[PDB]
Amino acid sequence: ENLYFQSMSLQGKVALVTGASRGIGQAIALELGRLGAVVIGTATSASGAEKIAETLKANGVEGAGLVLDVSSDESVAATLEHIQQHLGQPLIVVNNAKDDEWFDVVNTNLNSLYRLSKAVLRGMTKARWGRIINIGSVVGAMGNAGQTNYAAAKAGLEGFTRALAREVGSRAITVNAVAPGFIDTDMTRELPEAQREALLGQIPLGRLGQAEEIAKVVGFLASDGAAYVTGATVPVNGGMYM
Amino acid sequence: LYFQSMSLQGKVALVTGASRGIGQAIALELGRLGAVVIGTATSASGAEKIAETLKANGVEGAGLVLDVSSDESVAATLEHIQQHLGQPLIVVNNAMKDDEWFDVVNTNLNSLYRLSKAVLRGMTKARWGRIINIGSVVGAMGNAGQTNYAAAKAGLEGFTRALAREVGSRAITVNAVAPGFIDTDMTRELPEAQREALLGQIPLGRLGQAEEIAKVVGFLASDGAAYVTGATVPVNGGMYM
Amino acid sequence: QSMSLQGKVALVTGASRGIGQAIALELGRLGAVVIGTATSASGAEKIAETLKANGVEGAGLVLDVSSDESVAATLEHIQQHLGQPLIVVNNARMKDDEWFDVVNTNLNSLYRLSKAVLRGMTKARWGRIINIGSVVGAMGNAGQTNYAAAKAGLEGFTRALAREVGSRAITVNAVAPGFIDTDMTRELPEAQREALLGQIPLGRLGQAEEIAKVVGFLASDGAAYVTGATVPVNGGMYM
Amino acid sequence: SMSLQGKVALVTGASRGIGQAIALELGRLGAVVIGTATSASGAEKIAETLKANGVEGAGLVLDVSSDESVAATLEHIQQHLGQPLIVVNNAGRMKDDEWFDVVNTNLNSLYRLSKAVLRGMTKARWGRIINIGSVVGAMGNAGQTNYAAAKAGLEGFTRALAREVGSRAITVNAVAPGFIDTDMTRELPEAQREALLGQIPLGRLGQAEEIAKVVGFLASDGAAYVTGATVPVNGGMYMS
Ligand SMILES: O=C1C=CC=C/C1=C1\N=C(Nc2ccccc2Cl)c2ccccc2N1
Ligand SMILES: O=C1C=CC=C/C1=C1\N=C(Nc2ccccc2Cl)c2ccccc2N1
Repeated sequence: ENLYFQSMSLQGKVALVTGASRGIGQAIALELGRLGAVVIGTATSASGAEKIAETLKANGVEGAGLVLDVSSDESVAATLEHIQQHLGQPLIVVNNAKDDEWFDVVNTNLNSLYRLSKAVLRGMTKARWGRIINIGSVVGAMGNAGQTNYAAAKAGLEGFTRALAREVGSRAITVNAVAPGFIDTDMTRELPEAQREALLGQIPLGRLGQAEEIAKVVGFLASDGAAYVTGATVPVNGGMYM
Repeated sequence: LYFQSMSLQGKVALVTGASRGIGQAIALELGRLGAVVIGTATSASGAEKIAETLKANGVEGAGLVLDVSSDESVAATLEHIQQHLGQPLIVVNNAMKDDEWFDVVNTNLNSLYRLSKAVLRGMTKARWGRIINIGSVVGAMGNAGQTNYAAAKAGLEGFTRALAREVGSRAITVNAVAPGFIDTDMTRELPEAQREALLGQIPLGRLGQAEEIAKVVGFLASDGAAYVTGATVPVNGGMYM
Repeated sequence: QSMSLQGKVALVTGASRGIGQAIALELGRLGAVVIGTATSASGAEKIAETLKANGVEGAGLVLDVSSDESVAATLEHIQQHLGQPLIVVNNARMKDDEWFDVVNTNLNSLYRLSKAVLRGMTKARWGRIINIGSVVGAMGNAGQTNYAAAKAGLEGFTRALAREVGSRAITVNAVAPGFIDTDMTRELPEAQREALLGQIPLGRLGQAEEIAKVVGFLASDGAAYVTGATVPVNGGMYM
Repeated sequence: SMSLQGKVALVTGASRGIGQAIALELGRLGAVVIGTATSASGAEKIAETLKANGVEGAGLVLDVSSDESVAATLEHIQQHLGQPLIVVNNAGRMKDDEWFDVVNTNLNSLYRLSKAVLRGMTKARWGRIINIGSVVGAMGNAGQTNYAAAKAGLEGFTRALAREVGSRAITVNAVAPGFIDTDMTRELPEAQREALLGQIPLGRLGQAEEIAKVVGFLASDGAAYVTGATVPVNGGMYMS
């Protein structure tokens, strides 16, 4: 009786989810796991990679926790070479991660997205199928410098994603992004209460978003039903736009 | 567990302009996700076609006649639905010359507003709702057609954003879907040279299928899209204009 | 010298004070003959006085852009007494549901006035239509909804009309101000003023003259390849 | 008012087309103008062009990709001509996979030059930075991708830098041209030219001087409350 929904299944796909040790990234690893995919979650530290592997086992999800530093050509090549040998090619990839800091931050994020994306693309090109999904940063940054950073990264993410989607379309690989708003995370929990209350007041739905609410959007994008969606940045912010 | 977030079991959905193409594909998708579905058309023959189509696909619901330009037709059709089927908590609005753009947008948005306002009582009572507006398909011939398309798209997106702000506190979401070059009876009328030129501008290298719109709509209608509101989701294979 | 509006006639609606006034004077000073308008006869007197006092040939008239009759009438008067206006500048606690009627009314007004002045511009094969958006300041969430809706509608409207009239060398542009020093923004309570200022990188309110200078440029021959554009003048505060 | 009397302006990539038209416009508005090029011959051409138009200034060699060339060229300008408080960044087979490197390079170059001229502008508590985007380069899909990526990057960058430097009364804006007369557009056969013109509501290509006038206005005191903006100068053809 629930059988129509088997077409949203990711049975037989392998998915790589960076920064999967907590919050949004973790909720995504579990959602893709639950949809049937084999899931490799990653972290910068060995302890995070352990936490991921534990978390996956505990939720009945085949896969692994690995260490990955997207700023390193070496770590990227190595991690992918490992995944292909032990688990399969990842055809679903989810990238999750002062006044003057904005430029270096955007420059670093996008050089990282490009490095990882380019590496997983050889596999997706051979398969003539792929899903690349870039997760933007959460709203909350304190003060003007934080607004500048957030807005810059969001503009860069959206133009990048659009462009890469044009570059890889003919190979039936989609490239999309998700732009969260005020989501309940460790980072937003550390905002002082006055600023949390002020952000809520600007959200039409009147609540913070849940990590799972980002993950579901990601899960849909990864499905065969989202196949004509590419180059898009989907905002998940309860109606609060900048 | 994965489908508790996808199911529309026990929801009622109203889908305008459901007699063919995109609207039809959406009626069927919401049906298949478990909703009771009322599809509508401007003519009695279209309303028959809808009801036939629904029965043939194993979907409980109805085909009705609805003219979104008429306060009377709207009030009447809703009354009928509440009495016979339940309150529609999912509503999907689907439905030249140089100077026609302004009237076209004005008419589209007045129609969206009229229908949306009427279904909002029901949603407010339930503290739950999904409104979803479907934008036009790419294909329009010449410069006047481009002006019309680009205006309607900008209007749809601003409108959707504003209504979403207005109704958010009641856990009703309002989103839109902006299709690109989709295979419809209208795009099939395009001569081959123009189809080929449009394809050439689409990174995926193909026209979109009506079902491909409908899946996006099905997702927006789900509980998993609950924090998505005010958004216009483009479904265009990477061709942005 | 090069940015002169010598020999052009300009119509500037809502010109009796603030932004509209500053624009009337700026175009006047650039050499144009200027007709400023107001909803009231007293405003129209004030405009005509203000123009004389600054050495600007033109007139103050009464105009209600919501009325087909007031529009047709005011234009008929201007053509008969002063020339065809080839530069036209449209200037002119809320509840959660008011946005739609407000936008609908603003844009129906822009369309009405724009369509009417277009016959003149078409004859001349030259024109400048310039739409001024509303000033930032609106109180609460309903006001933000309204401001954002009007701004989106202004931009799309301006783009579309620009496509329609381009072949006749008429440009259509808009100016989207931010937090400008006006009578209306002066009456905002201090907490809201302080909060807005804190969000402006330049760290100050904008002056009416600063909007007017942008408008003056758009009206010039040097802005001839600028059309369909909405130019933001907000000290770096975007939303 | 509109005069740039007493200002010094640095204009990169000034040896021809848009950059040249801007050098001359700022010159004619009264500024002292330093135009720059990657080559010594271009720098000669600039200096010749300035003298011929009655504009005090100089032609220098500048490679915006080099920290050394940047530091050196600024040093030279400060010593001989004054601090440049108006800065206009213009500078510079097509494949669908080139967009990233192009944007990464343009923006690293803007950042490098902008950061260097900011000390001067901070000390003066006045400045104008103006970034010129790329005209459309090629009619393919790849030409669209590149064009749209550069433009998106330029806009976000300009917006961010404007937020960073606003308190010091420095404005940062960009100008996004559409189609100007180029070798590429000159070679379009009549049918394709008509179709390109047909996508431009004004029905013509834009002149370098038309970009330059916009720049001149942005540089003036009248544009003081305009910052973070990208002003499109494309005859009504919008593309992204
Ligand atoms: O007329 C338009 C051309 C381009 C883009 C938007 C509009 C437009 N927009 C309208 N509404 C609108 C536009 C943007 C945000 C919100 C709203 Cl309601 C509108 C409402 C009533 C009558 C005419 C209207 N026209
Ligand atoms: O690669 C891109 C494609 C489309 C739009 C923007 C980018 C992009 N954008 C970048 N930066 C950027 C984008 C928007 C706002 C601010 C910045 Cl820095 C960027 C910075 C360093 C290196 C590469 C970058 N690429």
